[PDB]
Amino acid sequence: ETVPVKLKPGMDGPKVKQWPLTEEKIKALVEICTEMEKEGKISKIGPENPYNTPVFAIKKKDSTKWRKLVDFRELNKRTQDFWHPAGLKKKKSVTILDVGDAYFSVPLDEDFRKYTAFTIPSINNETPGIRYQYNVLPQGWKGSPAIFQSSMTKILEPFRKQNPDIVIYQYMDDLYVGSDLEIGQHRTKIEELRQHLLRWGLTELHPDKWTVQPIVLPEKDSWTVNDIQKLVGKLNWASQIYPGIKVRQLCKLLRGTKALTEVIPLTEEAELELAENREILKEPVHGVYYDPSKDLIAEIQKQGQGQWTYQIYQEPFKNLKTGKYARMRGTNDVKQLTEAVQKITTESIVIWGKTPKFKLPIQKETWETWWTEYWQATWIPEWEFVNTPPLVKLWYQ
Amino acid sequence: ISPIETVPVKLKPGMDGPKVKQWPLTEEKIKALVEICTEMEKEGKISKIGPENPYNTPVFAIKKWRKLVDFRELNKRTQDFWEVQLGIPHPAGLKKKKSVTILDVGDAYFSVPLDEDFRKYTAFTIPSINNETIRYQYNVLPQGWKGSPAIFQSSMTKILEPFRKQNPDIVIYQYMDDLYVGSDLEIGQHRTKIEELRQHLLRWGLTTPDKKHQKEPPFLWMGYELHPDKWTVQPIVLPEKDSWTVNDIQKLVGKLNWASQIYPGIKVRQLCKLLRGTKALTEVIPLTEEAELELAENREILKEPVHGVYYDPSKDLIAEIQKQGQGQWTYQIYQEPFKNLKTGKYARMRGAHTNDVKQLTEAVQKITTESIVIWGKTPKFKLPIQKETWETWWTEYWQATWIPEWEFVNTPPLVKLWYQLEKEPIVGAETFYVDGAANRETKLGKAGYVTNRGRQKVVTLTDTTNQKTELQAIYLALQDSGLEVNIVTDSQYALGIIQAQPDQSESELVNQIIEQLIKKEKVYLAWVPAHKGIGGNEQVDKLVSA
Ligand SMILES: Cc1ccnc2c1NC(=O)c1cccnc1N2C1CC1
Repeated sequence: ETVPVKLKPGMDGPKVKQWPLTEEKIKALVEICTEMEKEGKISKIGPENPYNTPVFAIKKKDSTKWRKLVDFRELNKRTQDFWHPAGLKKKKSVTILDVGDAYFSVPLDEDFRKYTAFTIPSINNETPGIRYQYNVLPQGWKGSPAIFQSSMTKILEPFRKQNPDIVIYQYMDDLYVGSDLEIGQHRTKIEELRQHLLRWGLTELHPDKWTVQPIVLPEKDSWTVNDIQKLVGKLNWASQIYPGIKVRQLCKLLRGTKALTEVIPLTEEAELELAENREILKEPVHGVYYDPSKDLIAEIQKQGQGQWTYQIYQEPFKNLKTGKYARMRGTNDVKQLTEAVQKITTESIVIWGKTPKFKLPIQKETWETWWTEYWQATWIPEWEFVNTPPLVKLWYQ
Repeated sequence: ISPIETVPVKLKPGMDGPKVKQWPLTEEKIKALVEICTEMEKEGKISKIGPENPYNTPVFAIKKWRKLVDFRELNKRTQDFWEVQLGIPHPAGLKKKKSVTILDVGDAYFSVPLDEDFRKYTAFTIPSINNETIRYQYNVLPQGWKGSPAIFQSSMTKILEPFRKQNPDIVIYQYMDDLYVGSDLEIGQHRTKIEELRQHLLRWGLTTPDKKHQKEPPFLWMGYELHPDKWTVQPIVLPEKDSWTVNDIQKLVGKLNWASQIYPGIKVRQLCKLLRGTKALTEVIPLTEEAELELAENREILKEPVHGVYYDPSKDLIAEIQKQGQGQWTYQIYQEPFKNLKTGKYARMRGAHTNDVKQLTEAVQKITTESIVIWGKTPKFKLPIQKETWETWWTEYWQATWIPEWEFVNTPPLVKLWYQLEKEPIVGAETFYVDGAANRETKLGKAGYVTNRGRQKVVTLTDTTNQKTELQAIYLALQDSGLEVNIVTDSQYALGIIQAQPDQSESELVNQIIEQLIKKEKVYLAWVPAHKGIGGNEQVDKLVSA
């Protein structure tokens, strides 16, 4: 059986070029692909198939063996459309599972295969690339999870009737399961699900912890002109989100062309102004509601010393969530940045069940040379490169 | 000819290739084509058609006579195929062999069968003075058709496939109608393998030159001389004329530019000067004295021979870099001291605002990607920078930046941080509150400042903007100021640019500031929002708006 799939009207197959790969990787591909070839998963293609999609190799979490990874972003975006339990987000713990394996079992409408074409490069172009196209449902294709939904639910009902207290959500090649249970029973019971899943062909987050973090203002024994200026700056910005924020009293303390280091005693009025503002900030600005008809946006700023702040939002200054990320043991802005995006995407997946478009503070060249080297998810969000304003950073500190 | 499974071809969806009429030719050609064609007709190449064919491409006859056909039309209505790798092997990434033969198949396209189904579409015609009636169509890949290259290579790849699995000690390169074959076998063994190869191909209909007709090493490659164990940089000759047109000069530069990578010390600054304001390619420009000079110095340099070794997978790849001037970098990649695999030069990237550390970072990113392609590896770098400076730069810069494994090399001129901004205000140091503004309809602007010690100054500008004026103020401040300053501005723009400590730019203005900046002994720059009752700022806000 094969449900015919089609590209969005008037759209044509992807013709994305293959970035170069490390020796190590390439080999693993050649290795992996001969395997999938023998098993029929994929077949070699000719010069008449002009389409092409990028592929690479990764090692998810603690693994010596490589995993083939194909970047179907363009294909997905060109594939027709097909067709979220808030419960998920509101859980104690949530676990992710990799059901990509499941897709192999299903054949792909032969008429669509051509588009799935890809290439195993060679060093120094010394060799003609190894061209392939899938014969089954490929992992990463927005279309796979879909055509597989039917069989998915089936295999799921059981665990969903046995344990109708947990929530199982599927995104691409991932399965998200959440239970307010306790860990011991959680790590052991999840096992129960992978057991049930295993008799077919397959093989630790805390949502109640994600929110819109509070802006904190500096408190100091004494205040210099400089100190006060920087304060007013932050406050002034913050007034865009909280029009309740006032700076009159403080501005006054400044009236005059004094030295920058001059110490200024605060007025009872100014101290009130601060008091009042501190309070206006003890909570996230009212009326911030997520909109599904709109795109999620995740902005990240580099704070230095391995720290990174980020905000998820659809409309400017109306954050749905804001956060920070410290650094993973083992001096690499790119590993950190990559790790961050993955964290923020997963987190975005949980809550709204969709990936955010990233605005990365890095140069295209830099990011493209290495991100694939620390990537570890089965999915890939969208991203663009920017230049962090000097301000935006001081503010989220 | 050849018996390989033909490739399924189809015309771009919808499109179809109907008719570009025939170009009536003289009688000497109408028959000089009638001849050559009867030929191919027998060889099976072309097939006398007409039964049912509305399509047609025009034939031409060029000075021997020889025939040419215009599929120019046919092509644009032909589906697109999988591109012919235009990414190509660079000498520096080859593994030394004991021998390397080259087999020029020559007559190939005409050996590979055409997708029968599609042949009709190839129909073309031969004139006849009195047009009283010659219709043909190709049965094999047509010399000039869109898909001939892809369709051929692919067949090629399929024909070697066995052979290679059978002969892993042998290595084959397919380029155009060419095949480079090298190995580690002995002089006779290889010879014999070639022969095997040769006939194997004929077992498939692909003719190739024998041993007493094949070309001999070294082989010319995108500028190099390839010997199976080493390569030499083709000698580069520069003409000596009394007549140097613009054209002559450009091409020279073009040539010298290429040599800039292999050869050390090449210059074109003064030759380049000679094009300034040129009115025509055919124009003649007398070479200045300095020109007649570097050109000579370049000839001396160009005589030197550049020898090079290949890649040994059992040795470290190492890339060392040098700062040959601002924005200008030189690099050499070797495995054994002085035995270079590859060398190159990256020219001054002249943008809005950077610095060496940043520049160095991109140079490094560039070599890495080059390397991942050439060798599928990343060299261990040796950079003219101290881990401390890099540690200072990254640890404090706003953008994700990375440098793969590397090692400091104390080979000046070193890349450093020309200046650093204080992290806190400076005590006793004067304090300049600067500002500037410009109208959105006159582009008339005012820039100036007001400071604690009473000192001040305003100035008028014409044809400027908000950002140019704001910068202007900071400059003034940096001038009428002592060796330690505190500067407070309201321009997020000015700030950011400076917050990133630039040391090179294409703005005369910025450059000047930079200079000023490097001069000072202690600088702290600060920012305060625009139009508020913020001391000092509300003051200048009054002077730059009168
Ligand atoms: C032009 C070219 C491109 C790619 N590889 C090669 C060649 N030609 C050679 O002569 C050559 C020289 C040294 C090592 N490999 C070489 N060969 C390989 C085939 C033995």
